[PDB]
Amino acid sequence: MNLKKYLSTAPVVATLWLFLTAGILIELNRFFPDSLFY
Amino acid sequence: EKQVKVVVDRDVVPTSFEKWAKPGHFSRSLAKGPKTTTWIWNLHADAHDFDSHTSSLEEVSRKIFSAHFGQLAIIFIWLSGMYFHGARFSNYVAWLSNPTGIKPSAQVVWPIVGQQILNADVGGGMQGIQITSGLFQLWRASGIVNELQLYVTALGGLGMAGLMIFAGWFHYHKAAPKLEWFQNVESMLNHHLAGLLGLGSLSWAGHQIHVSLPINKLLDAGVAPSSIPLPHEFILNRNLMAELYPSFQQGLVPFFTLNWKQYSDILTFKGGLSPVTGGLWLTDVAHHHLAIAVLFLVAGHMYRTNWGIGHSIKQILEAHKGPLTGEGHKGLYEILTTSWHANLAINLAMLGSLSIIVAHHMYAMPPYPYLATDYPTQLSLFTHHMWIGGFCIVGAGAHAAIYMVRDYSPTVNFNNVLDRMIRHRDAIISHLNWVCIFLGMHSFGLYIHNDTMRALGRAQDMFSDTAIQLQPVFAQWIQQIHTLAPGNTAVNALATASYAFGADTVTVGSKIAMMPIKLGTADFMVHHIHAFTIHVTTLILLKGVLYARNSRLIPDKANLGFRFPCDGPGRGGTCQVSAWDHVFLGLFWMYNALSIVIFHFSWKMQSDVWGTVTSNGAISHITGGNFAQSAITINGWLRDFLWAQASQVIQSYGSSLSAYGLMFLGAHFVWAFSLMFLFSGRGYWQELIESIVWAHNKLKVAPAIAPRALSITQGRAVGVAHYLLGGIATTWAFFLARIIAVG
Amino acid sequence: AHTVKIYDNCIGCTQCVRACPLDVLEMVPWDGCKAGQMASAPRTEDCVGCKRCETACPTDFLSIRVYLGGETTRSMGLAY
Amino acid sequence: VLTPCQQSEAFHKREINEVRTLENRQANYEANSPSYLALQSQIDQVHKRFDKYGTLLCGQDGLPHLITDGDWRHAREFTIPALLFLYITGWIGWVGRSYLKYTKETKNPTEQEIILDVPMALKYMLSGFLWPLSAWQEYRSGQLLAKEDEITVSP
Amino acid sequence: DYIKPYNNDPFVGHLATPINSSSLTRAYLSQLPIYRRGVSPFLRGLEIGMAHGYFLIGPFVQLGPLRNTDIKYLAGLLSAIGLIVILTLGMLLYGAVSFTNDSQDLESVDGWRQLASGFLLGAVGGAGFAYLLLTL
Amino acid sequence: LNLKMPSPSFLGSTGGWLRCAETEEKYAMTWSSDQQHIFEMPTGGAAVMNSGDNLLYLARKEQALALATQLRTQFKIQDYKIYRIFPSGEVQYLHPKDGVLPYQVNKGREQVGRVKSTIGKNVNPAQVKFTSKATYDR
Amino acid sequence: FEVSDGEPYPLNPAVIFIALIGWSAVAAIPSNIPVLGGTGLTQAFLASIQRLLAQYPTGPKLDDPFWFYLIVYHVGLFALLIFGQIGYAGYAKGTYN
Ligand code: CLA
Ligand code: CLA
Ligand code: CLA
Ligand code: CLA
Ligand code: CLA
Ligand code: CLA
Ligand code: CLA
Ligand code: CLA
Ligand SMILES: CCCCCCCCCCCCCCCC(=O)OC[C@H](COP(=O)(O)OC[C@@H](O)CO)OC(=O)CCCCCCCCCCCCCCC
Ligand SMILES: CC1=C(/C=C/C(C)=C\C=C\C(C)=C\C=C\C=C(C)\C=C/C=C(C)/C=C/C2=C(C)CCCC2(C)C)C(C)(C)CCC1
Ligand code: SF4
Ligand code: SF4
Ligand code: SF4
Repeated sequence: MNLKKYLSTAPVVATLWLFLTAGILIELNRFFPDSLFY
Repeated sequence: EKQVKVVVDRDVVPTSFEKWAKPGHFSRSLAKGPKTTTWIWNLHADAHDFDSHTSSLEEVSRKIFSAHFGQLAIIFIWLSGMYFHGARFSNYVAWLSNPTGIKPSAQVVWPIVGQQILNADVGGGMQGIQITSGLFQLWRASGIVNELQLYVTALGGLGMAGLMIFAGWFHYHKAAPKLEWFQNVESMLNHHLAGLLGLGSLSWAGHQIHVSLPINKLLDAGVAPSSIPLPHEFILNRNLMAELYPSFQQGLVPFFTLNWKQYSDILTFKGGLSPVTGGLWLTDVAHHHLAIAVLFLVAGHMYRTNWGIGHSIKQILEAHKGPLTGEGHKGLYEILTTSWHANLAINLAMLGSLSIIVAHHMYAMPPYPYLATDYPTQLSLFTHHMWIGGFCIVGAGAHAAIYMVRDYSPTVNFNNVLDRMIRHRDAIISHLNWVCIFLGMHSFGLYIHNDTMRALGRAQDMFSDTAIQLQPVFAQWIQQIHTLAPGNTAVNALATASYAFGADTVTVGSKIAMMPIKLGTADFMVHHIHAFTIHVTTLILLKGVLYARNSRLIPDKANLGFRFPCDGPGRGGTCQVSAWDHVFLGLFWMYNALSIVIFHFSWKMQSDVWGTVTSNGAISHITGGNFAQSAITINGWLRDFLWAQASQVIQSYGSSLSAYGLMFLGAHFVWAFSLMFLFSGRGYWQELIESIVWAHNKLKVAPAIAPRALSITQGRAVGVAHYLLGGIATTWAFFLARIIAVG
Repeated sequence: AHTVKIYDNCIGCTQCVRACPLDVLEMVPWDGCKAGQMASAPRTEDCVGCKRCETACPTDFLSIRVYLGGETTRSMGLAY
Repeated sequence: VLTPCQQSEAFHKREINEVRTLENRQANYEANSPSYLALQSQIDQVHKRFDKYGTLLCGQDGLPHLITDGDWRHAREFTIPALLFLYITGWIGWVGRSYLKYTKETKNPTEQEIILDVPMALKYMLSGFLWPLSAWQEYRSGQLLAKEDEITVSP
Repeated sequence: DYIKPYNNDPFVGHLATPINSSSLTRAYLSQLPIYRRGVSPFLRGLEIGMAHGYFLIGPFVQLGPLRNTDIKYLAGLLSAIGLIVILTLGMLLYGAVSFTNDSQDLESVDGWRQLASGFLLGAVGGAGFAYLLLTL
Repeated sequence: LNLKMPSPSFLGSTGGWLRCAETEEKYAMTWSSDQQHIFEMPTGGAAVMNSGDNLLYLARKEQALALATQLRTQFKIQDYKIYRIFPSGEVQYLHPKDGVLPYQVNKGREQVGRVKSTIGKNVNPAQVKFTSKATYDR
Repeated sequence: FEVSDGEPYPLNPAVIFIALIGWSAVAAIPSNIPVLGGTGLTQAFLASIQRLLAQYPTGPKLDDPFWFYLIVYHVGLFALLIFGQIGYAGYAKGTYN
């Protein structure tokens, strides 16, 4: 019953990391919309 | 006599996450470590192939029963999602108040990157994406009037999904049936015929009689949805049902006294569409479900199970034998009880054919209320079921080839229909190929000839109504017979089954619901084109299944397997020789055939059926009679249909339909990206990957998992997947945008 | 009329002969490996170029190379 | 020729056109009800966006044009985002390279590549915040570039 | 049981099915201008041509581009004659390359030449007869 | 050899040798068995091998060899002989040609098609241009 | 007659006669329906045949009832003929089920 190892596999870790990245991007886009030319 | 008993193994498989951390554990080769990037693809390619994992039929049967439960749970979750979306983010009540004016919608897009524009002004207060799934019409036909019922249904669906999750886990780790179970085809058929379908239709008929009928009757009588009594009130207080239907005054006594004719208020056979909503009369639908339930229940007592009475499928199969078929159907029973691939092939072909039939019957005889008036929903449903049916048919052929390559046995298939067919497979395929050539010439050549004539100014020499005429006399004759059936061959039927055969037109909300679909020369040519494409795709699939084991080019294709790239650059070239490749080609042909079929339905419906009706009966279609003279030439099919109707999907930018336009472009990209994988080989990509790997080596950043190009078979699969995805998405966005912008 | 050539790196594993579907290869005595056997192609007239032997060769670089040259009835695998 | 959008009539015309497009749909709804507030927020965002973009340069079409020639006056347009992108992606590349170099030291690097070692992966991800400095010293020590690699016939 | 190997010897690439081989089928396939015993190549060609041109004229006269004009029959006859000439050309080419010098038995250059001449003459005569029937 | 040898009980099929085999090469396979086994014919179908001597005709050498492979694998039958018959009527012994399986090393076999050293020593195509020599030729 | 190669095939004209008589008698049952006009399909079909024979050059068009009678009569007659030959050869002649 090694759930940590499974959660550490490539698909799970990749989906979690990309989900966090997309969430950060979206959150930044609603708090700071239509960002251009810094 | 064999006892139809249940035997199961307890705690056969332990429940633990130990195997979750070892990808590829189900395969001996995949459990030794990747060593290359091809292992990642092989892990998913052979994940659901339970027959390759183990050689025991019991284990495969258990892995199927479970995972069937998982897919059932997935379907229940999807259904719960649809119901919850309807209850929380949809204008269902507003639509009920004004079904013709309010556009169905159950999706609300978040305002983040300007996507808030997709929230179309569908009406009813809320603004969102217009749904063409027919969820609103189905819910109305089911008697739903308030969103509380939708919420309760969503919760029930979630609970059912949880049950289908527990059942799937329990039937694999707590109680796994033995191979004797799953081989009781007589019992499984009896139960599915009398319990899954018979009792199911019976229960639905009861619900319609006690919920759909009264609620819909009150809705069609001008009563507000909030003022209609609750469904349980119609059951508790019989006075209400008696008032709406006097037949209920007699109660169930007439049923038990065989005085079924007293149920003429609830069990009618009017035959036509309701003039108020445009759909089938709910009474005729309830009577239909009752008859189908009684017929299925009677049919469910045919096979013999744990009692002397019944029938044996093996005895019936072996009994059918003739001079032209030596052993007849001998050995087929053992084939369908020892190989899941054969059963899957038969079931997939039948399920796909059933879906196609469903599409035709649903558009011609709109069953749900206000379904015909909602052309977007009609187009989407016909096209959707047509596509799912075609995909299931191609899958049926693929699984037939799989069984032929892996589960075939010469002893079992000895002098029987299957063996006798494999013996003369050359006659079958050459004659079928000849039929395909004849059909293509006499179908596409007519179109090409018309193009050449119109371009030369020789319109008098065309295959049209004005010029040489090719009238579907047989189909037109069947239509006339159907038109006259309600009085000479259907004595108790009060109207034709479908107004598409004849009779009169039906208009609901100043919109045409169903009018006679007259067939002409254009329909003659298009129908022949459909037959030609169906013949070529079935030829490809049949060829792949008949030669799956061997051929005059490769004498031992079976030993090579069902899914192998090729035998090499020998014998002139043996590329795409395996049955899997035949399925790969059949996918493109099925896509072509289905695309042409949906194109004909869309254009014909928008030019001769769908449209508006002005006071006094004047009819004005979306494309006034242009299909009669424009569908007879390829130029017309490109100008009056692909170019004229695409203006809605290309000009959708800046409005709520912009998304569709975007998807219209994206799909194209995908369809064009597939070409990359279809016109190329892995040798070149492997060399390019070698150079890229050298670049990585120069920086000490090379990966342990040696990068490799996609396998030949994997490359073909990716190419076909992208091709179908892009094409179907392009025609999906085009159909939806065209039908939503106008009509 | 394909040309099958065996090179000195052959280890005499016989996998090429076992995987050949036209009886084009065989094993002959040799002294270049402990196996004491080497692959031979004395019936190249029946070869079709399927390259099953090339795929079944374990050496780093195939010790058996099949070159597609003259095409005949046998090489085209024509049963008609 | 290019002129500031704040002084270009096309920019104001586009702003008014967008406001009109939103107001046309806003009029159908009621002041205090679902929707109508959703369109007012959009109008306010449009005003803020145009006021923000007024500093950019645009031609006759009124669309903001970005100058990438490297002029300091337009550093915020491309120079600053360019440097920030290079920093983020250099960080991604350097942490990935270090993780690969560590995994190659294990018994079965393939297993580490498939099942990522979250502890060490995070150890290398958290670090590298000074990747431009770490890229150097690895190059100077000769630990960055290799000497001999796989090469086919005719090198 | 009706389906058997063609020559009662298995391993042959053919099957003796009902319409493939039968009393009626064997009688019909036989006695035709071709496959009939005691018929010179020229006679076989003459019969085949007179039977081919007759039905070949039909399509051109009925659906030819000039089917509505007063010379529909003449135009169709000319088209059929041209098609017959092209077919005769094909026949002669086939005989020139496929067959060599040997006895005239329909499988030689002279035999196929006689067959082609007979086919051309018969086809032209049949087309003319059909045209005459249509005109009358 | 032994053209009168009994044949397996087959019901025809449309995948057998065509006319080309009559005017050209036609392979034959003769094997002996002790049980009436059912085997899949290489042409497509199922046949019963007569207990004793079995002789059948095919249009390709690969088909006969594939049938022999399945007779040796699906059944423990190793006494399979493949001959070749020409239109003239002269038979030719093809498989195994020596009474020993090809993958089994046997004395008396002469190495054919041997190249010295590895393929990396092959000459460039430019060095054997305009000549009747190949790269693999030393 | 030989159906295939040297294997004989039993042909009996009585099969055709019995199939024709049986189907005509079955279809001769009257039915008070508008298409049949209160008479069996056999009588209606024969009547339509006579009507169309009067005008020998002009054939029946798409709206003529003759086609419905023709299809149903031929469907049933062909079914009796096919099933009749199956029963005669399979059971009477010993060809077996
Ligand atoms: C699986 C499908 C299904 C299901 C679950 C149900 C379920 C139900 N149906 Mg129903 N129904 C169905 C299909 C179904 N039906 C179909 C296909 C039909 C034919 C179209 C009907 C027609 C029907 C009618 C007409 C009625 C129901 C009624 C009912 C409800 C009570 C039945 C009852 O026991 O009353 C029993 C009623 C009797 C009359 C018993 C018969 C014998 C008695 C004992 C006679 C002896 C005399 C005695 C003094 C009673 C006088 C009664 C007289 C005044 C009528 C029940 C919830 C009843 C209802 O509750 O209405 C809302 C009702 O009246 N159903
Ligand atoms: C269509 C008419 C018809 C039908 C249904 C049958 C049916 C039957 N015959 Mg029979 N027969 C017929 C005409 C028919 N016969 C005629 C005209 C003759 C005179 C030559 C004979 C002479 C004959 C002999 C000598 C014998 C039979 C025997 C039999 C039985 C043996 C099994 C069999 O034949 O297959 C059919 C079996 C079934 C159970 C029927 C299944 C039907 C399927 C499910 C649907 C059919 C739909 C059909 C195509 C509809 C057509 C349109 C309609 C308007 C007519 C069987 C029940 C044998 C017997 O007596 O039994 C031992 C036998 O000895 N028949
Ligand atoms: C994965 C990256 C990510 C990140 C970095 C953030 C960051 C942030 N979110 Mg956010 N969010 C995310 C994903 C993320 N979110 C997702 C996937 C959803 C669901 C679509 C939401 C929905 C959401 C809402 C409704 C709100 C925020 C808010 C906020 C800000 C509040 C302050 C804070 O520090 O809380 C840190 C928050 C997180 C790190 C994410 C936790 C999200 C949890 C699951 C709460 C959402 C509950 C949801 C309504 C119901 C069940 C969801 C299910 C997944 C369990 C913030 C900086 C609040 C805000 O607007 O600030 C004014 C706020 O109202 N988020
Ligand atoms: C009248 C009894 C009955 C009923 C109603 C069903 C119904 C069903 N069976 Mg089933 N089956 C039965 C008896 C029955 N079976 C028997 C006796 C056998 C042994 C001979 C089998 C062996 C069998 C196999 C091997 C498989 C099925 C499968 C299925 C499902 C088909 C998928 C589908 O169409 O979605 C329709 C789904 C629904 C309409 C939802 C209804 C679900 C509820 C729970 C009704 C099912 C009741 C269940 C059979 C018994 C309850 C047991 C109790 C201890 C809780 C379906 C739900 C397939 C499947 O999907 O696997 C899970 C499949 O693989 N059955
Ligand atoms: C009830 C339907 C059904 C079922 C139960 C099966 C079951 C099976 N199939 Mg089959 N098949 C079906 C329908 C079905 N199929 C249909 C409709 C087709 C025609 C398309 C096929 C064509 C087919 C082929 C050609 C093959 C199988 C194979 C198999 C077996 C292994 C599957 C596997 O492991 O691959 C793993 C599955 C995947 C890796 C997923 C692939 C994803 C594709 C591209 C679909 C993407 C859909 C999605 C909507 C895309 C948009 C979203 C995107 C942007 C992310 C398995 C027993 C294989 C086999 O027998 O093994 C030798 C085999 O080669 N199937
Ligand atoms: C739409 C058609 C199409 C497209 C888009 C491409 C694209 C590409 N081809 Mg190409 N090709 C095509 C058709 C196409 N080809 C055809 C018909 C042929 C003839 C057989 C070729 C033959 C060919 C050869 C021989 C070569 C290429 C190469 C390349 C790559 C060049 C480098 C590059 O620009 O990378 C940039 C990347 C892109 C343009 C793709 C866009 C980025 C994607 C969309 C982002 C990732 C996915 C995204 C997250 C969304 C999916 C999410 C998921 C959940 C579904 C590139 C990816 C060359 C190469 O390998 O370059 C090194 C190469 O040598 N092609
Ligand atoms: C450790 C991750 C890593 C690193 C440091 C590099 C570094 C490099 N790559 Mg490479 N690449 C990677 C992953 C990586 N790549 C992967 C996963 C793929 C498959 C999609 C490729 C495919 C690829 C190609 C086709 C090419 C390069 C090339 C190059 C070189 C030039 C820049 C470039 O074009 O990048 C391009 C980057 C991509 C195309 C996609 C990168 C994929 C993701 C977004 C980044 C990797 C994330 C990784 C999983 C993080 C691990 C973190 C760890 C702590 C757990 C450069 C030295 C080029 C070259 O040959 O040198 C001149 C070249 O043509 N790469
Ligand atoms: C494959 C589809 C097709 C079809 C059905 C037609 C049909 C026709 N074309 Mg057309 N055409 C086509 C494709 C087609 N075309 C294409 C693709 C082009 C562009 C290249 C053209 C360009 C073209 C031109 C320029 C013209 C026509 C014309 C015509 C008409 C007369 C042609 C003629 O005399 O031929 C002669 C036919 C034959 C000599 C024999 C036909 C074969 C026979 C009937 C088959 C019998 C088989 C039999 C049943 C087997 C069993 C018998 C055995 C057992 C005894 C005719 C109706 C002419 C016209 O004016 O239009 C009205 C004309 O001028 N076409
Ligand atoms: C001729 C009257 C039928 C009208 C034609 C359309 C019928 C639809 C059924 C399709 C199969 C054709 C019927 C003959 C077939 C038929 O029923 O024969 C009879 C025979 C069945 O009788 P048996 O004695 O074998 O019965 C024992 C077993 O059937 C046990 O159930 O079938 C065959 O063995 C041959 C199968 C196909 C033979 C090759 C024909 C292929 C042509 C396909 C195209 C058909 C015409 C296309 C439409 C124009
Ligand atoms: C598929 C079909 C069919 C068909 C049939 C037929 C086709 C028949 C016939 C026929 C034909 C197709 C015929 C033809 C003909 C021709 C003729 C009868 C002629 C003649 C004569 C003459 C007059 C001649 C002359 C001449 C001259 C002038 C000189 C030169 C030489 C000659 C001799 C040529 C049937 C019904 C079976 C069945 C169903 C359908
Ligand atoms: S490498 Fe590709 S093209 Fe060549 S034989 Fe194999 S599958 Fe065919
Ligand atoms: S290419 Fe094929 S036939 Fe030729 S020697 Fe190699 S394995 Fe044998
Ligand atoms: S050629 Fe390859 S497979 Fe054959 S013996 Fe030599 S090393 Fe083994």
